[PDB]
This record gives sequence, structure tokens and C-alpha cells, in this order.
Amino acid sequence: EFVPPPECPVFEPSWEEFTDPLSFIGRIRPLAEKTGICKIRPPKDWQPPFACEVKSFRFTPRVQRLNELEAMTRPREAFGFEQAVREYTLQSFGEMADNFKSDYFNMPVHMVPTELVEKEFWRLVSSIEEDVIVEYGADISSKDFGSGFPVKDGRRKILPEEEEYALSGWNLNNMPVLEQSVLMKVPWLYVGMCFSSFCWHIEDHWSYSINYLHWGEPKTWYGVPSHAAEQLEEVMRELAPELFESQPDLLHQLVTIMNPNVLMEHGVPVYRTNQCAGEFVVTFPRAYHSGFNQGYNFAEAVNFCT
Ligand SMILES: CCN(/C=C/N(C)C)C(=O)CNCc1cc(C(=O)O)ccn1
Ligand SMILES: [Mn+2]
Repeated sequence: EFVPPPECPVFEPSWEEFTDPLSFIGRIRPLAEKTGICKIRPPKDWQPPFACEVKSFRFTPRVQRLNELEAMTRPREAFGFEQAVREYTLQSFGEMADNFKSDYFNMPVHMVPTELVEKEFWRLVSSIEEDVIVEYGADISSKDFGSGFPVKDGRRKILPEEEEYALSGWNLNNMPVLEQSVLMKVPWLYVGMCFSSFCWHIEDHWSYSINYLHWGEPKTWYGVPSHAAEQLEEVMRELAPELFESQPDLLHQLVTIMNPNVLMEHGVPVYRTNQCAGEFVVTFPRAYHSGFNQGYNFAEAVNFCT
């Protein structure tokens, strides 16, 4: 079955090192740049409150058919109308997500080993006999219902115990986002359920990205260092569906799902991590990454510049 890639680096900075994100990322770069991704665990006392407007938080998630590329191998009757379209609140999405996972594995959602969800995910992606369909609240703009981090503005109220987090350099709203040049830049939200996923991609302009899991079950990641970017792209073209082979990268990476073991078999280095609630994941410039969610969770991401 699936062989898990080696673990990416995890850093546990002291309060002194936790002072400036860009200074810290600059210092860990000699190691983290060689794995493409790294995980950062903040000091134990660093616990930002969740600041989204939860009562009015409503969204229509995207439908994900795990084996859609494998099923390209007579089209189905009335294709394009498989799943009925559902709108959710945070609470009703969570109820759906937990019922899906507990029903799927026949055990309570917190008892399912992360290694089993991983093994099953990659089996389902390549399975022609079983068609599993899930939903992902992905790419929700933080301008919609606010950031998960507290921010200083007239939108909501900030308590004194909250203000340190509104002002923190690790608040994703306070990251630098303006690239220097001769002359949408806000965080985005992701409401996950078991098996919801993001396929292999790099960021626009080869940007760094930083990713925070506010709460919930882990987000499983795979990363490739930037020195292997060209090798991954060559493996993709060789093994991607012929109909998509000529597509430009920006469109191709909407459907570049590929088992990490296939890349490893072709000599591409791949690292993994389970990002748990309260942890950051940083992706380095031109570091390909992909992943999936273990269950109901809430993440926030932003592209930043150095
Ligand atoms: C900074 C967030 N962003 C910008 C998206 N807009 C184009 C809508 C990205 O493209 C980030 N890349 C997608 C992604 C999504 C996930 C996820 O679904 O958790 C993890 C890692 N990377
Ligand atoms: Mn990304």
C-alpha cells in the first residue's frame, strides 16, 4: 500500500525567536528550503482566539470526486449533475463532515488513525470501483466573513486579551504582501472535511506561502523542494492524461493529483507532515505541495513576500 514519505522539519521557536516571522523564516531557510515545506509550532502560551463571525458564516463548498482523473480511462448518464448542490453554515458543514467520516470508518472521528485516512485517500484516488465524493469550503475570501485572526477595524470588537494577536507579526493579516516592482492580497479560508484535498501546485510568482490551522482535525501535507521542481513537472507530463498534457501550468495544476509514491519512484524527493490545530506550515518559493484534510477543520493562508 501507500508508503508515507519522510517527515519535513518541525520548528519549536522560543519566545525570542518567535518575535519576527520573516527573521525566523530567513534563519531556518538553509534547512527548510531543502524540504520545500516546514512546520512551525508557536510557544505554548500563544493561543489566538477565533474571530470569524460564525453565526452568519455561510458558503457553498466545491464538490470533489476523488477518482475523477482515473475515471477518464462511454461517459456516465447525465454527467455533470451527479451531486446535489448544498449550502452550509460552519455548524451544519461540521455535522455533515463528522457524520461522513464516522460512517465511512465505522468509528468515532477522533479514533481514526491519520495513517489510515492517508492510506485510504490514495487508494480512493486511483480506484475505478468505488466513487467517493466529498465537499471542500476552499478559497473563501477573508473579506467575506472576516479573518479567523482578530484584526483592528470597525467590523468587530477586540478585547484587551485579544489585542496582542491583532498586532502579532504571525497574524496572517500582518504579513508583507507587496512585491517590489517599478510602478486579492488578503488571506483566504479553507473549511475542510475528511478527504477534501488540494492538488500539486506552486504559488503565483513563485511566492512563499504561510498557512495556519485555526482548529479541527489535522491537514496532511506533501512538499517537494524547489530544486526538484523541474523533475516533478517532467514526471507529471509523462504520466498526466494525454488530453491535459498540452495545457499551461496554471490550468494543469487545477487537476494535477498524483500519488507521492509515483514521484518518489521517479527520484523526486517528497516530504510529509500532519499539521495540527495551532500550527503553521510555510511553503518556500517554487516548492510544489499538495495535501488533504483528516476531518473537519478550519485553515487560513496567505502568500507573502520577503
Ligand atoms: C494564498 C492562498 N492562495 C490564493 C488563492 N486564490 C487564488 C484564490 C493559494 O493559492 C494557496 N495555494 C492553495 C493551497 C490550499 C491549501 C488548502 O486547501 O488547505 C493548502 C495549500 N495551498
Ligand atoms: Mn498553496
